[PDB]
Amino acid sequence: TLRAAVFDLDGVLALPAVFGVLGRTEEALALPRGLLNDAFQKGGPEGATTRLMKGEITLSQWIPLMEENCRVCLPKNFSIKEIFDKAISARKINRPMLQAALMLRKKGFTTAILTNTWLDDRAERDGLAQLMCELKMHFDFLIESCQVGMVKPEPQIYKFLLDTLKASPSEVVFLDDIGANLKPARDLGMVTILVQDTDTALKELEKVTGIQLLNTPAPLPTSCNPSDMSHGYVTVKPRVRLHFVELGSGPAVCLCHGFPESWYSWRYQIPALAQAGYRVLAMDMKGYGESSAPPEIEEYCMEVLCKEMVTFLDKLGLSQAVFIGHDWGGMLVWYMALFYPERVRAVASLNTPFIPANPNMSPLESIKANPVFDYQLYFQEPGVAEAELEQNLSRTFKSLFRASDESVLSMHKVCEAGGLFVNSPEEPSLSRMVTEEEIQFYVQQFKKSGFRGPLNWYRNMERNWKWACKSLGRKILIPALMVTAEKDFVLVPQMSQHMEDWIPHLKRGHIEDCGHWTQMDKPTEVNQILIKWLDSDAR
Amino acid sequence: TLRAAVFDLDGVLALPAVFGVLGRTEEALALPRGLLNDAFQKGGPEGATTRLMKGEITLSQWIPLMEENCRVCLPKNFSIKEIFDKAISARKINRPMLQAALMLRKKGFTTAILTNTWLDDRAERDGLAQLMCELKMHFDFLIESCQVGMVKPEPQIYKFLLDTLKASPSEVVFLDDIGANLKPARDLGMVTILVQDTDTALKELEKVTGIQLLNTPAPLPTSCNPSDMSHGYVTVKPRVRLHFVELGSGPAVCLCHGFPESWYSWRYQIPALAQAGYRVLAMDMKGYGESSAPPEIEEYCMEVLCKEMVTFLDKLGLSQAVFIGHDWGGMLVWYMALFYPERVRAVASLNTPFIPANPNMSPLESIKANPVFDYQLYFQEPGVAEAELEQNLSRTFKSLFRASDESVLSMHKVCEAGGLFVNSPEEPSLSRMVTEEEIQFYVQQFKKSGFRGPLNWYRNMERNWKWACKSLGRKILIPALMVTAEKDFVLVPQMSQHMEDWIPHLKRGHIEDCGHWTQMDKPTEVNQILIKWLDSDAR
Ligand SMILES: Cc1ccc2nc(N)sc2c1
Ligand SMILES: Cc1ccc2nc(N)sc2c1
Repeated sequence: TLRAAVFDLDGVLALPAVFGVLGRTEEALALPRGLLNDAFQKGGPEGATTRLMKGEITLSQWIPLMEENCRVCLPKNFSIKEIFDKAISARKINRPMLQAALMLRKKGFTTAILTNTWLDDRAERDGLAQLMCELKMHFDFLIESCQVGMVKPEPQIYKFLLDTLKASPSEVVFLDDIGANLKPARDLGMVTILVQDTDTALKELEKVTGIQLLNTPAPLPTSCNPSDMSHGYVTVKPRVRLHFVELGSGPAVCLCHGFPESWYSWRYQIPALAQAGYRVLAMDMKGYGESSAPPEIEEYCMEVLCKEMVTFLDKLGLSQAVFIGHDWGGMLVWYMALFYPERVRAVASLNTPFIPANPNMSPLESIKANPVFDYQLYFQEPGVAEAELEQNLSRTFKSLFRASDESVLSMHKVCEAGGLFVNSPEEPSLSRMVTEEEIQFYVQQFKKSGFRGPLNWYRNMERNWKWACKSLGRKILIPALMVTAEKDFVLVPQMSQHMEDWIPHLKRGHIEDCGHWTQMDKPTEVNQILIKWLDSDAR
Repeated sequence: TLRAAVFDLDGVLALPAVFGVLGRTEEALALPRGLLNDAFQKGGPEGATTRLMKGEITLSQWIPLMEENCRVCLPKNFSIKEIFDKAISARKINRPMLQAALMLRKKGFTTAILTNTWLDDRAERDGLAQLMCELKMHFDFLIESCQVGMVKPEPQIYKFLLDTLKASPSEVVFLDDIGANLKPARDLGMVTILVQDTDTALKELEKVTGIQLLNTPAPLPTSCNPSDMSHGYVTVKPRVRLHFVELGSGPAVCLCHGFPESWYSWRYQIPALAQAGYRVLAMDMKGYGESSAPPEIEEYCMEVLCKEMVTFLDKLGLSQAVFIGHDWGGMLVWYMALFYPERVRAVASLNTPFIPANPNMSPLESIKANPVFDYQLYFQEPGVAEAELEQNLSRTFKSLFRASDESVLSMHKVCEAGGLFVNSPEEPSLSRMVTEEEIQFYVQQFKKSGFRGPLNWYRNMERNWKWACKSLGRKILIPALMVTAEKDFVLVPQMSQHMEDWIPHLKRGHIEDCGHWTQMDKPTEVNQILIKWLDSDAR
């Protein structure tokens, strides 16, 4: 039975192939047929191309050698450099091929990329570096000819492949677009697939593995494995350290989760935003995960939380970041925009609207007026909600993290009922949004500090109201995005209806059939909305 | 006696002032004198400018209000927006004023910036954000009118200042360029300085504090306080985690220290390179500080160290970084350029030359041929150098870290003498390069793993030679910088003489009167050379 799948890069995981560029160049320049593809393979195993592929020489050293092999006289302005630059640049990931490799790995397969490639020292080498970065992360192994000093079709590279896989040949599927490179794998006893068009190749792959790879439902975006992330720690004041996970390069994007969450609530956004060209900083907010959790209520007022986030930027040497928040994180991000506009490149909130403080009413009065905000009154008394939320962590997270159609907690008459989970099962079912392993990650994070620091975010109503009143004459004039979720029955879309009075240039996003837990309920759509907005408004 | 110094921003720590822009605009546009400066101060304490300065409104809301106050009819293409944008943009740090504030703080003074400023939401706000970032880091406090809701000359802001300083008025020097804003500080009993030209202001400051501030020797670049840095951690494989310190935004610059050092050996470079527009990642190399230190010799061969640095980039989501190394770090960086050019944006080495492996001689033979490399033979036997280096850490670092004229260790006949420190004092004097506190930082770092992992870097001669021989047909064609140190008697400048044969486009730097410990011996010159090279060759 098959347990490993091997993919070539050129013409398999990445399209169009280079062989399908030299042929097109010959045609465009009306040169004799196969001239360029012959100069490319001249000298065979002893030629300049084999030396390049084995890592003996770099791509920039290979360019003049390819020109000599090319020397029916060639045109006036010919450049092997220009042809190869354009070819490499045009080559993109073959998304359905990658999707099939992802599915096989998800089902227990060991996956690998085996490729005849070069050491790229061209001034434009970053393009290919980025491509390989994106692809390699999805595979157990990447075997490059220039790094191993062996090339396909040499029999040694196939034995090297089997040794790295720790598998017998009959346990391996080998996909390649070059018949000659497929030949040694077959002779060894491996299942082989000659890749011409992707669809046929995947039909052959589905037939041999017995796993559905074609016509499959839309896959979820790439997630995060906590142990594979870069973890950052900044002391913002003597007893307060902030933890964050960091991925990517480009403009800084600071992700701020809500209650009772984690940096991990952004797991589907972190790889997507980094791939989109941003440096993502996903915070554990004060009171959570690996960040400090002081017990004092006042340590969690918006004024102090915002000051600490400014100190966080100061210590990392960041003059600005784009701030994206959800729930309490969304509230924080609007206040960062109002009090520290110079430090905020742009601001986006998921679910949480911007509603100016009412100076003519106490915040307690305003919360009491809306039945859906009853849970916030239940959270007021120190110790009550901590005891209910800390009693059984697995039950807490399984009851909370549910999609709109999954018997979501009721939040009216929480005080009258005497708790959030009083009418909830002791062993709730697992939501379609989360795996048991994801629930256990939140359980392990909350074992450190519990719910005191997180609940304290709700315990500064009067303090936050007095601070917010200082901003009543201001408008938000920096780039801003409000994302509403149709089925969030607490942070309803309608609550955001007057935002343009205070944020005149506001841009919007709206997600249908989306509950409170936006990032994990609808990850693909969140990613689409945020990336589109970042690329147009945040640079 | 004075113990606190307070500085204004506009016209004191930053020049030219905005008052010295509205006057110049009037003159350039032939408008009546004081017209613009009158429209700017219209309504006095009740006017639009006071509201802006107290934080009631933002700068973008203030622009139309300033235009109404401006409304001898004004020209056709007038813009308050364009005038203020250009004014803010032209304003730069007043370096001798900053240098005096730095000296007072170094001598025990509490320093603060007290400024009438605004909430900047202009599309160009980052310029001012960057300026404030750079300035604020050097002071104990930053008091901004728009954040405190109080302005100079109101008496409340001065009482607020004294409260934040925790000092009596007679203990405070207050420097301001506006006579009216100086008046309330004087009436309170503070020493005041009316700042017109910097030199006169500093003569007055020197006279009142009794500290030399003018005509002082060239100051050292800003250093790092370990507890104020962002600390990052990446697991590169099951038992190996790499620690790094991170500062700044822009292209990634990876700093790789030598033996027996730390990320802290780059303390003078980290703030300078981040300020220059780069994202600095200063590593604790494998075997050091907070990075993992496995005991096996093979874990420290160049092939594995380089593979781990590629994994480090992969996990951080970086397609490339510029790699800058010193000593063993310099050796690593040349091999990163040779084996992973696609991942190396540019490469620079301090002291360590690039010398291709000799396939016709064993590396032991080559090291034996040069008397200055004797210490490397002494480092071969596992346990011998560990015992001598670990016996007294303070003695180890004080004996090693010395400038060229400070009885530097002799490195010939180390084996014959039976150790590095056999002819060295038990209590060496402190080098001019280091403070006792800096020595104690290295002592504390080396208490975790000792010298086994670090010494193992020298213990892979044959392994590194076999790997390097695979690269003999290659050239380094990516941007490269070689920095030589005149007085490094081991890694002599002459050893780099043939580098252009293998790196034809090589750029150079040379530092006179510089020993082996380049970064701390000559920090200002290292910073100048690296920043100039980064800005021209690394983008
Ligand atoms: C804190 C919070 C807010 C909204 C919400 N909506 C749910 N269905 S559970 C829940 C929890
Ligand atoms: C490891 C090493 C290399 C050069 C050197 N030069 C000195 N003066 S101490 C020292 C130590």
